[PDB]
Amino acid sequence: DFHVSEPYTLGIELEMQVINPPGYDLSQDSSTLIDAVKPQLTAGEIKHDITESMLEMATGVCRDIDQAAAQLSAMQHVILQAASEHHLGICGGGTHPFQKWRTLENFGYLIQQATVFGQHVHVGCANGDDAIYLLHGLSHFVPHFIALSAASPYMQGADTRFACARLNIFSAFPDNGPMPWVSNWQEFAGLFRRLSYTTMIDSIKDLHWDIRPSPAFGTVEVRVMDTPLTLDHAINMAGLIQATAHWLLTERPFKPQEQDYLLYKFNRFQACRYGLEGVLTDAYTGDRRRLADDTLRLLDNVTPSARKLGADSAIDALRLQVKKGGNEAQYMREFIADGGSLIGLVQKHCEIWA
Amino acid sequence: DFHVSEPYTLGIELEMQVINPPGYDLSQDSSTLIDAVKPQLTAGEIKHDITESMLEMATGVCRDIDQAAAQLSAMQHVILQAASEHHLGICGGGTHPFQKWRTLENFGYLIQQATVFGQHVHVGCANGDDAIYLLHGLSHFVPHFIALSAASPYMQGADTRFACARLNIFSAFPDNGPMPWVSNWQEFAGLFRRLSYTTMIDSIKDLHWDIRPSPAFGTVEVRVMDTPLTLDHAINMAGLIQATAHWLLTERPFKPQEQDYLLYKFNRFQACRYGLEGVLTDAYTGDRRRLADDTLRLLDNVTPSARKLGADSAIDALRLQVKKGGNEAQYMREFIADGGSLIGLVQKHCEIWA
Ligand SMILES: [Mg+2]
Ligand SMILES: [Mg+2]
Repeated sequence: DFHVSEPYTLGIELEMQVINPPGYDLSQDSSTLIDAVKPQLTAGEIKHDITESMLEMATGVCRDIDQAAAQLSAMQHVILQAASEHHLGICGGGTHPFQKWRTLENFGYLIQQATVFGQHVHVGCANGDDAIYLLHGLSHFVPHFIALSAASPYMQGADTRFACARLNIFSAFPDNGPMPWVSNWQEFAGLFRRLSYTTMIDSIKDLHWDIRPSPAFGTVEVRVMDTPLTLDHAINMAGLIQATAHWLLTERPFKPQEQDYLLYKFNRFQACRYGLEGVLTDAYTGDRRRLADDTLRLLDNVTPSARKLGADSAIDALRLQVKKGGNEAQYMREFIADGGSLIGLVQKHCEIWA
Repeated sequence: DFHVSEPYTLGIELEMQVINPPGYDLSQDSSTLIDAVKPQLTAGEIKHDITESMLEMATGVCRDIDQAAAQLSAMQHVILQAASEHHLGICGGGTHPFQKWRTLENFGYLIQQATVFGQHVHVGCANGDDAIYLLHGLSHFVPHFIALSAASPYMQGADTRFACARLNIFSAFPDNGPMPWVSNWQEFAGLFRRLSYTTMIDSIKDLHWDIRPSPAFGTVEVRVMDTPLTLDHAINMAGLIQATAHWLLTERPFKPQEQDYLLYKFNRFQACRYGLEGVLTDAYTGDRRRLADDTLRLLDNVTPSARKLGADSAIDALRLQVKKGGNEAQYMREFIADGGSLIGLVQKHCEIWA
């Protein structure tokens, strides 16, 4: 079932907040911005989501982060243009810091909390058995990815004490968290066949896993990241995932087993609550490594791969971020301790995107 | 180790709501009520929890639903008198229809939520391999237990659209849901040794699974039901659960396997969202049976077990419930569609408890 990709190919989706410049709440009509924009587009796709306070931008299939980065700018330039003209703003962030409130029948008040904004990264694979191996490998660094990209400390007017609270709002859905264990593509096809016997699942797109394979695009999509405040930070996470994927498939450093996932949810929570401060627990021995120490280990491990792919810039910047500093949620909170308001925080994010 | 128990013994825990009679919000001062009641007990305990809007009442080790009924009647006569003379009222339901509000370091805004009320039922086992087997059998019927006992359609003044919304507020904890697979008691001690390598867990009380073996008490505890509106419905559920444990251990319907749990979370969502109207899906054949229909199968199957244990009155009352309508949450909505107010709802609920 698996479309064949040039291995290590890259694709980025970004879910973008649309703002309203007086009071800076979430906009009501982004289908007027999106319809203004499409005409003037050269590279990429801009898509309509459901609540009309979101603007998805996506690259095409990219051969490295330079191509990705410049497709992102070609969309940004056009977006920021038509935004001025409709007196609107655009920013990232995993949540909007203060906005309050047929898929409605199925899920009720679960889809009536914060509307929520993520970055997805696609990586190309040769055959699909590789895709499953890669998925398992990338699942070991889901905490790392989350903590490098956390950008959602504020929900519904208040500090949640989480670096990433965005992911919490998906947790009562039956399909949340890690993909159930399969060992190869034959078994994955078996899993999807059985899951789809339910009323709730008709397609691959209906399964909101942390990491899921796309048969159609020939990829593995990692979906845990909050939409970041800036294009550089998005590109840096894309490079890390590309580079990590290359390390895994090339050097094959793991022999993945079902018992690896045992503490998946405990480690994933640690990265959401705290950040790079979160504590990782090994399933088998119980040895615990601080998240920050362990992402330095990861950035070291994937440096050779990043050089071959043209993504050394990205893991150079991430190493800076970890060694002295933190995620974009940490810095949102320093802004507030300087007597800033939440109305002014969102405004500074609209500007920072540029 | 697994304390040896007389097979099919019964424990009932009931978390009750303590109410403030003018405006019918939850009271904050329910431990002065408890301390008036403790001395006058001839059988069973009463406790406080972290907020003092809850009153835990637990039977001791009982031998049938008649012994359980008797102690719960005896505790209740004494609490109805201690609350009457003390300006407070008592009711059930898994959620308060409109209440708003050290460990808030660990979980933040997640425990700063609606405080929720549940009924737990322990069933005793001889060896601790029978517990693992019993747990896997009851897991098949979690959807049914929830659908039958659902009593939490309103949160924060609004209709969630769910039968049981109480179970959603736990979904963000990494340990929510089903216990990860083990095939026997030796494997279960391995599982627990590994889960406890984390900061977040030291004892068994810390793991908030739907069904959970208690080695100390020598039981399997099912933990998914909302506190019902009356003691009779509480007892009928205990009766069904004990009859079901007997049928399972005695006739061994199932050869349990990890792949049996594939659709577990999809099926329990259906029970939470819809009533007995939820549809249950078989992991192997993809067969869809409506939940009201499958609860009648479960009722017929455990009829011989229930008769033997003196709980045949409970499965007679539940067959009635399944045939002529549905759960307490449904009848909560009918009171509001009739012209009722949410304050009147809680007041009616204090009256039904007597
Ligand atoms: Mg995507
Ligand atoms: Mg309990």
